[PDB]
Amino acid sequence: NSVAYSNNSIAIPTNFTISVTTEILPVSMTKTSVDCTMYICGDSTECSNLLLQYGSFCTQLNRALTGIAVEQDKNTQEVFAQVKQIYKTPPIKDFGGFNFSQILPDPSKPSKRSFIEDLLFNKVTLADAGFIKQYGDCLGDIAARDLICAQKFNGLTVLPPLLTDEMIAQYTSALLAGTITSGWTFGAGAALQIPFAMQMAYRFNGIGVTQNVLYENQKLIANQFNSAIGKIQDSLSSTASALGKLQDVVNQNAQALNTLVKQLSSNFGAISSVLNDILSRLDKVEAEVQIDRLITGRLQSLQTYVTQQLIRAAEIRASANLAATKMSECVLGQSKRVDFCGKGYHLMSFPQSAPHGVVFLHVTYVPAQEKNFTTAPAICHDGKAHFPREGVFVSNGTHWFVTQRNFYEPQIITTDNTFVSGNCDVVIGIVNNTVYDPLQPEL
Amino acid sequence: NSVAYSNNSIAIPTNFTISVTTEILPVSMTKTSVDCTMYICGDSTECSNLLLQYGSFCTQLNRALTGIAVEQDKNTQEVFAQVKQIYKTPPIKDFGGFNFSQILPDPSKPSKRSFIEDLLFNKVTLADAGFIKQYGDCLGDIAARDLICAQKFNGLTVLPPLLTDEMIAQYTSALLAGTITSGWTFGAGAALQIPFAMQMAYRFNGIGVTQNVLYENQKLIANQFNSAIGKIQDSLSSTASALGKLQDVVNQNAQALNTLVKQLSSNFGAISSVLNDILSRLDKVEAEVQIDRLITGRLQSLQTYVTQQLIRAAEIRASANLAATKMSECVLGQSKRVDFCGKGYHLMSFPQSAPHGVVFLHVTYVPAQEKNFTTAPAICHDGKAHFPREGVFVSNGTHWFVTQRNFYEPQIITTDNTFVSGNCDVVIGIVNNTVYDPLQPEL
Amino acid sequence: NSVAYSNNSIAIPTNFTISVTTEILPVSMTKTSVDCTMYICGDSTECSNLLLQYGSFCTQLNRALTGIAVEQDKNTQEVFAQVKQIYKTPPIKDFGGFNFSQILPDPSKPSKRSFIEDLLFNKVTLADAGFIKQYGDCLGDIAARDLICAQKFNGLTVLPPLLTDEMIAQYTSALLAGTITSGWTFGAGAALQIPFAMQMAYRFNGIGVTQNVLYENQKLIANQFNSAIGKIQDSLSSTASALGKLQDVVNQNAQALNTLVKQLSSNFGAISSVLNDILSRLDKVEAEVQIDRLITGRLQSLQTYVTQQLIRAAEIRASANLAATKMSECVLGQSKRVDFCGKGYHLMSFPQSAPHGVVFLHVTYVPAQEKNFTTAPAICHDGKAHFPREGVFVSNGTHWFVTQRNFYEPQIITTDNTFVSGNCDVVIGIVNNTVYDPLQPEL
Ligand SMILES: *[C@@H]1O[C@H](CO)[C@@H](O)[C@H](O)[C@H]1NC(C)=O
Ligand SMILES: *[C@@H]1O[C@H](CO)[C@@H](O)[C@H](O)[C@H]1NC(C)=O
Ligand SMILES: *[C@@H]1O[C@H](CO)[C@@H](O)[C@H](O)[C@H]1NC(C)=O
Ligand SMILES: *[C@@H]1O[C@H](CO)[C@@H](O)[C@H](O)[C@H]1NC(C)=O
Ligand SMILES: *[C@@H]1O[C@H](CO)[C@@H](O)[C@H](O)[C@H]1NC(C)=O
Ligand SMILES: *[C@@H]1O[C@H](CO)[C@@H](O)[C@H](O)[C@H]1NC(C)=O
Ligand SMILES: *[C@@H]1O[C@H](CO)[C@@H](O)[C@H](O)[C@H]1NC(C)=O
Ligand SMILES: *[C@@H]1O[C@H](CO)[C@@H](O)[C@H](O)[C@H]1NC(C)=O
Ligand SMILES: *[C@@H]1O[C@H](CO)[C@@H](O)[C@H](O)[C@H]1NC(C)=O
Ligand SMILES: *[C@@H]1O[C@H](CO)[C@@H](O)[C@H](O)[C@H]1NC(C)=O
Ligand SMILES: *[C@@H]1O[C@H](CO)[C@@H](O)[C@H](O)[C@H]1NC(C)=O
Ligand SMILES: *[C@@H]1O[C@H](CO)[C@@H](O)[C@H](O)[C@H]1NC(C)=O
Ligand SMILES: *[C@@H]1O[C@H](CO)[C@@H](O)[C@H](O)[C@H]1NC(C)=O
Ligand SMILES: *[C@@H]1O[C@H](CO)[C@@H](O)[C@H](O)[C@H]1NC(C)=O
Ligand SMILES: *[C@@H]1O[C@H](CO)[C@@H](O)[C@H](O)[C@H]1NC(C)=O
Ligand SMILES: *[C@@H]1O[C@H](CO)[C@@H](O)[C@H](O)[C@H]1NC(C)=O
Ligand SMILES: *[C@@H]1O[C@H](CO)[C@@H](O)[C@H](O)[C@H]1NC(C)=O
Ligand SMILES: *[C@@H]1O[C@H](CO)[C@@H](O)[C@H](O)[C@H]1NC(C)=O
Repeated sequence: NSVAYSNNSIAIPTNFTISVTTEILPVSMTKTSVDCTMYICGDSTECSNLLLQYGSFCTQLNRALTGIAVEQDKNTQEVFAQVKQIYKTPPIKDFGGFNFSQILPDPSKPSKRSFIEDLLFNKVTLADAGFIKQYGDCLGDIAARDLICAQKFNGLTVLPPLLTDEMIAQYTSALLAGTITSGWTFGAGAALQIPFAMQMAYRFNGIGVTQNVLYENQKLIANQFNSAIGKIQDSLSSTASALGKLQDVVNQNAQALNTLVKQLSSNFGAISSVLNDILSRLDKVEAEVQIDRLITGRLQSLQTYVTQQLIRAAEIRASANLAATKMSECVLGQSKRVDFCGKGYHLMSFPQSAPHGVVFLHVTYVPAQEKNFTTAPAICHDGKAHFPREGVFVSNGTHWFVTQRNFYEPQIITTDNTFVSGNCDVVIGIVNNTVYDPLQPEL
Repeated sequence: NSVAYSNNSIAIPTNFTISVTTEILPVSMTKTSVDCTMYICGDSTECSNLLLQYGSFCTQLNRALTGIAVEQDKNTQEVFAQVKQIYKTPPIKDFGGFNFSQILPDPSKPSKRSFIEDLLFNKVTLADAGFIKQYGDCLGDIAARDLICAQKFNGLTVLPPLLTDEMIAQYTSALLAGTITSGWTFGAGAALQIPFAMQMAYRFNGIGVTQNVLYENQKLIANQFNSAIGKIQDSLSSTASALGKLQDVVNQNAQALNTLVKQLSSNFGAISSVLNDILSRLDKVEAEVQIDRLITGRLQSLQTYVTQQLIRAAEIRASANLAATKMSECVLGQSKRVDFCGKGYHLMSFPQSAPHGVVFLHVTYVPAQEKNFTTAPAICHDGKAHFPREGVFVSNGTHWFVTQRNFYEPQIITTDNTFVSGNCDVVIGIVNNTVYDPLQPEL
Repeated sequence: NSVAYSNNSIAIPTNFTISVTTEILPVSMTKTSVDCTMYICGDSTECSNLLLQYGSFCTQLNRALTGIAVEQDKNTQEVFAQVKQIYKTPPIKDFGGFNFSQILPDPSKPSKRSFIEDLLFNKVTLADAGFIKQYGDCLGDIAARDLICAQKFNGLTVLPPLLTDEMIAQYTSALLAGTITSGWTFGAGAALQIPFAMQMAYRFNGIGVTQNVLYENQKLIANQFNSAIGKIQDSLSSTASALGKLQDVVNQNAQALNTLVKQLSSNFGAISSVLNDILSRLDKVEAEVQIDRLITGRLQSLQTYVTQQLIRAAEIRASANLAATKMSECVLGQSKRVDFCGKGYHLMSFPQSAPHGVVFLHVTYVPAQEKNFTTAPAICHDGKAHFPREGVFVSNGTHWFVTQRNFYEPQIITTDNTFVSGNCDVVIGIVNNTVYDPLQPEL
């Protein structure tokens, strides 16, 4: 506000020089297209395959670059469909049909008491009726010690049936003596044959008791052998049956184990195949995500490029409007605007064609020599502050004149050159001068 | 079209007032940079690590914000490479080397017929030659019942060798009687010794047949014992061999089962490790995708911000062009345009520097009091419709004058103030007036 | 440069025609909002659920479309949080507690030497004392061949106790003869009883040796039976113990196998559940990535649409500024610009309201008939090259005049109509003419 009355210097030209100026204004823009495939993906196959799933955004970008507005609507052309091509998992069978059999888990608690008394079947054979060590040592080699040292039993008298040479000789001699005395004696002289019959009966009783002992021993051996053979047969049959049952159980367990091994191999193969497929899918997904990240980054870069191109197109349309108005105001007319039809005061302009632009040949005159003059916003001649019309107030140091800003022509301040505006109070900046008015035409 | 002759009121100013106006026009813009790391990721490490894979789009955004165009080319700087750091799967071994052995699967069908006839080896011993219950009950205690009740055989006569006291006494008495009668009789009186020899021979035959029976029984027992012992030895050896084979089979199966358990533990550990790695990778991928979604959203927001900044830069360049033309038309000249160098009719302007802008001090005069006047597009003075040049037609109610739109100065309609245009037929809006032309200069 | 003096033709109008022109200039824009949910997702639920994770970018887009700048700050509203809702893996138990027992793995190497000598326990019974085939064939049916063919032993004489009818008859006859001769002879006539006692003693010795052989055979059978029964009992007990131990081992192995099968089923079920969950998560991630790709593409399309809308808003603001300056220069004043307030030289303009725009009714006069004239940049009248001010130099073929570019009025070239500029050397294009200056006012 205070700079209004600061009597700033105004440059008023004095001389001019004709100058020719050439100006180029862009009107149209070269049609720029964008190939998103080559921009986002540089000679990459998987990149293009993944970009094919991003949609038809490149078509919208190209239509926006050509000058066609992008439509705002719903998804009547793009579908988020899925096919679910996932494979079915191989059947991992359950291990429930494997029943390993035992031998005697719980057979109603039989508890069979065998009680094999095979050791108790021993033959404790009874001895003989004697005459084994007593008679054998008492007789010796003397036949006279046969009758006087004859062994006996608990209620009988026994003698061994083994005779000797001297024994039978003495027996024959006694028999002959008895037979001789029987034919010559009437009393008891024939008693010599009594000991013969006595020892004969004793040997008979000995043979009988030995035969009885042997028969009892044979009966004992027979019954003991029968019982032992029966028990051995029973034990062997039971052992064979138990061994057969155990062998059947072992064979069943072995078959079940073979089947289990086969099913286990099948299940492990299925699990391995599933794991391999899962790992392949994981690797594919990781690679696809790592590619999509860079795809998104390059899409942001391409969107920035498209924004730049659209802003450039808008600026070129503005420059085309400027070229049209410059044509209308410089070629079809003489503009009074300063530094519009070139640089200076316009005289005449000529248009020239150009690729994507218009060339203007501006013929104007520039101020050769300029002089600074002290100016004021208004003067005051006894009130009624006057401001200049079609020109500015110019002072050379002592006098004030009115002239236009293009050329210096000092003219006296008259009423026909200025306009009154109120009084000299509101107008900031007041100088006192005299407004003459001759109005005297000559000739 | 019909509004042309609607005699619309035009505001013609009458008085003016000097006014000073200040205008600020932006020329340059403060250099704005974008830090994508801090904008997309607010103090987040994994966000920045994932953004590092999106590429160098931030460089292109900053270059676009600085005024450098984004290049449209292929991918000569970004590669979609991969290293495939996936680990190798632990070997899940197959269960094919486990062959559980059986005992007798198919040994060419031996079918060994044992036929153990151990029960048939019983000793059915034959009885004696009698004299066990018949002779024992017939004899009793009377020696006279020995010869008259003597038992016999099928073709012989047998007697037990067991004698008695009265029996041997009677035998001795008969022998003595026979020996006595032999020495006194010449005929058959010596027949008393016949029954003695008869019973002696009978006892001898009895001893012989008992010895034969015992010998046959001993032979039977011997052969039966030999056969039974042979069969028992065979059965025991076969049972021991079968038990040893079964024990070897069980031991082999147990070793195979231990090996199977070890291999099964190894395979399950490998599968568990693979599953843990797969789960970790899945969690990582899910987290990365969830982060990348918000990263893409914030990238869209940042792209919108960059678009706004670029449009603001374009508008500021347009405002700089406007400031340049305003400088040229207001400071270097006095513009005749209304409300361009401020607000009103321009007199003088002064430039002032400012940060990122130019300040203009416009000195102009605004219309103080305005008056509405009825105007017409053209008049008609006996044909040859006249339209005003350097001014408009203004009527105060009865008379029509010519004046400029900035100040009210009624002037008479003359030929030097108007221009003829055809006739009064095509021009829409026709009023009849008189175009005077004194052309009389005084003094 | 060379086209300046090319005497190009300038079109100077001669007649005019009043024309009314209507112009529409957009000022404001209809408030456009963007619904990202319906644009990116067309009637899709999972698409909207996934877009909800992209953030509040739609709010920023709408605020930018409304005219509010997008803020550039850190992430004080969006968090990249995670909850880690991953399930815990079912415990895959290890197979370490399964200890399959053997029978005799390494029991300090007992190596028990059984050495069952059951075959060596045979009864090789000794024969009798003869008289089985020799005496039986030598005796026959003649009692006389009994004493003369009597068998003997190695040191004794034995005879079988089996007599015959003729044998006992001859014995009785010899005994009777001896008893008769004993009573009538004094010498050795009683020797007839010697062979009787001899054969009696021989039969006694035979019975004795047969009894001894039978007793020895019974002792042999007894000891052999005892030893064989002991060995058989030992073997049976050992076999039963080994069979019981093997049965216990088989039962333990079967129980361990059942437990192993149960644990294996549990582990396989756990692995199957884990694999199913992993497959479900993989399918979900794949579908989500395939949706996010198209979401990103449509987001790029929407960003392009927003950029277009913002550029249109900027252009509409520029058109509003143009409408304001056209209002100020055509309605509030008469502009001297050609083809600015319509098409032609402006006379008066009238404003009319319109939805989102201002309608201008421009009243102007267009050049009816135009004539081409040869123009020059400057003339030369004895040096001091003159260029026209407020008009251009126009020649009709022989004479040069000064006139304005809007109407054809030939005026004589005077000093008050031209300006001197240096000399006729620098000014490109020089023509020689005469600059008159009458300055003679009449009347
Ligand atoms: C006004 O005039 C004074 C007197 O010489 C001078 O000092 C001052 O600089 C002038 N103001 C301008 C040129 O703005
Ligand atoms: C095996 O079979 C037996 C009888 O056939 C039955 O009692 C048992 O429950 C079964 N065990 C299994 C695991 O099927
Ligand atoms: C007029 O004033 C300007 C203001 O800086 C100055 O640059 C110029 O040299 C001055 N001209 C003369 C002739 O003094
Ligand atoms: C200013 O112009 C007047 C008018 O011609 C003249 O008399 C005077 O000498 C000039 N110079 C000064 C310093 O006043
Ligand atoms: C306003 O204009 C009228 C027109 O004649 C004039 O008489 C009057 O003095 C003016 N007033 C001011 C304050 O300029
Ligand atoms: C102009 O004249 C008035 C009237 O006397 C006076 O008040 C004022 O100070 C004068 N101004 C100048 C600059 O001489
Ligand atoms: C034209 O003049 C008539 C007569 O008073 C008036 O009613 C009408 O409003 C005028 N038309 C305008 C001012 O546009
Ligand atoms: C086991 O071995 C036997 C003979 O050694 C053979 O016949 C059989 O096919 C084998 N079984 C397996 C499953 O290898
Ligand atoms: C001139 O006409 C305009 C049109 O609305 C009106 O606003 C204004 O008040 C009028 N002025 C006079 C002095 O009648
Ligand atoms: C209009 O102007 C004329 C010309 O001076 C004048 O005679 C007349 O009184 C004014 N007013 C009317 C209503 O005509
Ligand atoms: C066209 O201009 C010529 C120039 O003298 C004039 O004679 C003629 O009447 C004009 N015609 C029209 C229709 O304005
Ligand atoms: C002007 O005069 C002509 C010639 O008689 C006549 O036809 C026309 O109606 C008049 N117009 C007016 C507005 O008086
Ligand atoms: C200049 O005048 C010559 C002479 O007729 C003519 O051939 C040439 O075309 C003119 N140059 C123009 C019209 O630019
Ligand atoms: C099984 O147990 C035995 C003794 O109880 C031991 O020596 C052996 O190492 C064990 N084996 C396993 C695999 O635990
Ligand atoms: C004036 O020159 C232009 C330039 O091509 C031409 O189109 C037009 O017809 C010419 N007019 C006359 C009247 O020769
Ligand atoms: C050109 O204008 C002059 C000046 O009136 C005139 O004498 C002449 O006949 C016109 N035509 C030519 C061809 O000079
Ligand atoms: C510059 O202007 C002065 C002002 O009188 C004049 O005398 C001189 O001749 C001019 N010089 C040129 C080269 O125009
Ligand atoms: C103009 O006159 C000068 C002075 O004699 C002469 O040198 C020049 O050639 C003339 N130019 C023309 C176009 O006649």
